Amino acid sequence: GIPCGESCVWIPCISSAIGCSCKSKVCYRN
Repeated sequence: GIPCGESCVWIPCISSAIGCSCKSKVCYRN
């Protein structure tokens, strides 16, 4: 539920591997 800080506006988040999901061009985690 909390944004990981990384945005997937054009390119997917690199730190997504920690459990981040792309939402509204922003990667969130829990």
